[PDB]
Amino acid sequence: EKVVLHPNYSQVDIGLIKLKQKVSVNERVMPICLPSKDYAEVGRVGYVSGWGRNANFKFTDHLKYVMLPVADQDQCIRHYEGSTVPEKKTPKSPVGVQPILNEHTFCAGMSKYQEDTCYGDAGSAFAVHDLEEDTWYATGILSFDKSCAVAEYGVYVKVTSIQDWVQKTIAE
Amino acid sequence: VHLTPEEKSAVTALWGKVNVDEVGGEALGRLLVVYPWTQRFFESFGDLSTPDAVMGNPKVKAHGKKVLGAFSDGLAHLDNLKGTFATLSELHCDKLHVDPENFRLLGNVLVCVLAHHFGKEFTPPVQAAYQKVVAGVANALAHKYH
Amino acid sequence: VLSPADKTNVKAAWGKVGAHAGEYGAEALERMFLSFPTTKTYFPHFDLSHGSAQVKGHGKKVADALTNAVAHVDDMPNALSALSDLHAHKLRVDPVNFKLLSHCLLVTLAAHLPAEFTPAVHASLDKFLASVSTVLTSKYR
Amino acid sequence: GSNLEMRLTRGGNMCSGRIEIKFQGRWGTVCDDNFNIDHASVICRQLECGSAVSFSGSSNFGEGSGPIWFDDLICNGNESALWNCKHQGWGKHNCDHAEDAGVICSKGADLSLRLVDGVTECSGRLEVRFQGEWGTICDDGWDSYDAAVACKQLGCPTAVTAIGRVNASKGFGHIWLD
Ligand code: HEM
Ligand code: HEM
Ligand SMILES: *[C@@H]1O[C@H](CO)[C@@H](O)[C@H](O)[C@H]1NC(C)=O
Ligand SMILES: [Ca+2]
Ligand SMILES: [Ca+2]
Ligand SMILES: [Ca+2]
Repeated sequence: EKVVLHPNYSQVDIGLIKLKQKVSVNERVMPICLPSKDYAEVGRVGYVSGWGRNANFKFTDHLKYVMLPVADQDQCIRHYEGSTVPEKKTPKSPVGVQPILNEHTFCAGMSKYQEDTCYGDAGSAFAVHDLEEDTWYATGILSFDKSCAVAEYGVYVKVTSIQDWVQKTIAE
Repeated sequence: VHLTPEEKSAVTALWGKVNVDEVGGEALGRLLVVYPWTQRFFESFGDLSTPDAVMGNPKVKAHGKKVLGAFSDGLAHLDNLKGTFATLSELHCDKLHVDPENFRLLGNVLVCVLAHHFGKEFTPPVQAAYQKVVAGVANALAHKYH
Repeated sequence: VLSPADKTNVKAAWGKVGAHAGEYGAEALERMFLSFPTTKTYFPHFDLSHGSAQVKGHGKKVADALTNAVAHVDDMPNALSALSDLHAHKLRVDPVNFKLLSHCLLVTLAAHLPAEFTPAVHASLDKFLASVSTVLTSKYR
Repeated sequence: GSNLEMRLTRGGNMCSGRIEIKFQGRWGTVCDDNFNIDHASVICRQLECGSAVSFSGSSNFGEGSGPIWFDDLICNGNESALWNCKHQGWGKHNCDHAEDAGVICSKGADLSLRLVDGVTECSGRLEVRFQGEWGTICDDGWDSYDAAVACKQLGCPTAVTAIGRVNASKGFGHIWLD
C-alpha cells in the first residue's frame, strides 16, 4: 500500500514498506524486531540470508545463508575510500562502485570458506543470535551487496541508528 | 528425445577413452580448491587445507570413482534420469543438504577437466552436447528438492 | 581477492599465452555462442557463422582488453572503466552471461594449453576472470 | 631533548625498518608527507649506521601502530637528529597509519653486484647481494642504458652492452630489484 523512503536517502539507504493488511504469523512467517543495544562489535558472527545471485550469477531458487563476522571499521574504509582522512580519500573500490560509508554503517568480511554476498542481496538482515535470550535480533541491513568475491567487505546499515525513525513511521 | 543420434554417438565415444580412476579424483580435487566452500561436506576425508593435499588425499579420489560411475550410470538412459537419481538425490537433499548449484558447478568443472585431459578433440559441438547432458543431471539430482 | 601469490600466477600464465590470446578470445566467443544459444540475442547484427571475421575481430578486442587488465592488475576498475559503462549502461548485458563466457574462455585455455594448467594456476586464473566480470557488471540495473 | 629515543622496526636488520620514535613513554611513527633522501640521511646518521641507501613510504615495512609524532617536517639534511630540525607542529598530523615512513641504511645491506652462470666472467645472469642474501633483478624495464651502468659498475668495458642473460638458468631466491 505504501513505500516510505528515508528523509536522507543519500546517507542511509533504508526504506519502509507498509502492507495493506497484517500477515498471519505461521511457522514460515515471523517478524524480527529491533535490538535495544548494539551488536556491531568486531567478532560478532552473524547470519545473512539471501535471495540474490549465486556463483553462476543466476538468482538462487532456494534461500541460502552464511555466517559473516563483523570487521574493524578502519581497514574497511581504507580498503574502499583509500584513507580515513577526508582530504586524502580517493575512489579505489576494487569493484568500480563506491559504497556509501559513514558512521551509520558497519562492514562484515568473508566467512571461513571465502563466502560473501553478490548482487540482489540488498535489504537482507544481518541477524545475530543472542544466546542468553535465545532471540534473533537484526543488527544490520545489507546496503552494498556488489562486493561479491572481489572486494573483502560488505556494508550494512546499522539498525540502531534508524530505530528511532522506524518507530515514528510505524506509528503513522 | 533430448539429444540427436549424432550427438549421442560422440558423447558415448569419448566416455570410452576416459580413465575413471584418475578423472574422478581430478574433478573433485579441482572443485574443492576452486570453490572452497565444499570442504565443509567432505570433512570425513581428512586434511584438505592445501591444494596438493586435496589432490593427494586418497578419500576424494575414491569418492571421485563413485561420482564418475554415477555419471556413467545416468548416461545409460536419459528419460530414466528422474528415476535413476531419485535414490541418490534423497541422500543429497535430506542428509547432506547439498545445494543444487553445487551440482551445476561440479558438472561445469567436469567439462573443464575433460577438455584438459583430451585437448583438441574437445570439439565445440562435442562440449555443447556434454553441457546439455550436465544440465539435465544437475536438474535431475535437484528435482527431488521441494 | 587475489593474493600477491595469486597475481604472480596470473601474470605468468597469461604471459605463456603469448600472441595466441586474440585467437583464444575468438574461439571462446564462438564456443559460447553455439553452446548457449540464448547468448546470440545480445549480438543483433553480428554474423554468427563459424569462422566469421567479425567473431575473429571481436575475439581480438576482448583478448586485448584482458591483456590490458593483467598489466593493470592492481587497478582494474580504471583500466576497464569505459568497458564497464558500455556493457552495463548501453547494452544492459545480463550478468549471468559473463559467467558463461568466463567458463568457455577457461575451457579454451585448458584444452589448448593443458601442460601449464596445474590446479594452482587454474584457481588463480579463475579468480582473475571472476574479478573482471564483477567489475563490468557492478553497475547493472 | 636527550630523553627521546629512535628505533627502526620490521626491517629484517638493525639498520633498516620503519622509524619508531619514543616520547612521553609512547612509541610513534613519522608520516610519509615531505619525506626525502635528506630525511633518510639524517635518520641513518642518528642511528650511526651509515649512509642512506633509500627511503620508503606508505608503510611498506608494515602498518604501524601508536600515535604519529612528526608530520610535514622539513629537514635540510645537516641536522644530526630528526627531532631537532624544523617541523610544522609537534604531535600534529593530517595522516593516518597507512602513511608511516621507513628508511633503509647502508651498513647492513652491503649492496654488491655479480654475474652467475654465464659464458664468461662478465656476461650472464645478474645478481644482487642485499642484506647478506643474493637475489635477482626482474627483466621489466631492463633497457640498454641500465646495461651500460651495470657494465661500468662491475668493471668490464662498455663498448657493447646487451640485455638478457646467456646460457644461465632460472635464478634462485628473492627478486630484490625491479
Ligand atoms: C553432481 C553429481 C554428483 C553425483 C553423481 C554424486 C554421486 C555420489 C554418490 C553415488 C555418493 C554415494 C557414496 C556413498 O554412499 O558412499 C555420493 C556421496 C556424497 N556426495 Fe555426491 N555426487 C554429486 C555431487 C556432489 C557434490 C557437488 C557434492 C559437494 C560437496 C557432494 C557431496 C557428497 C557427500 C558429502 C557425500 C558423502 C555421503 C555420505 O558420507 O554419507 N556430491 N555422491
Ligand atoms: C570478460 C568479459 C568481456 C570482455 C573483456 C568484453 C570486451 C568487449 C570489447 C573489447 C568490446 C569492443 C567494444 C568496442 O569495440 O567499442 C565489447 C563489445 C561488446 N560486448 Fe563484450 N566483453 C565481455 C563480455 C561480454 C559478454 C558475455 C557479452 C554478451 C553476452 C558482451 C556483449 C558485448 C557486445 C554485444 C558487444 C558489441 C558492441 C558493439 O558492437 O558496438 N560482452 N566487449
Ligand atoms: C654456462 O656456460 C659455462 C661455460 O662457459 C658452463 O660451464 C655452464 O654450465 C653454463 N651454464 C649453465 C647454467 O648451464
Ligand atoms: Ca602522502
Ligand atoms: Ca601532511
Ligand atoms: Ca617482462
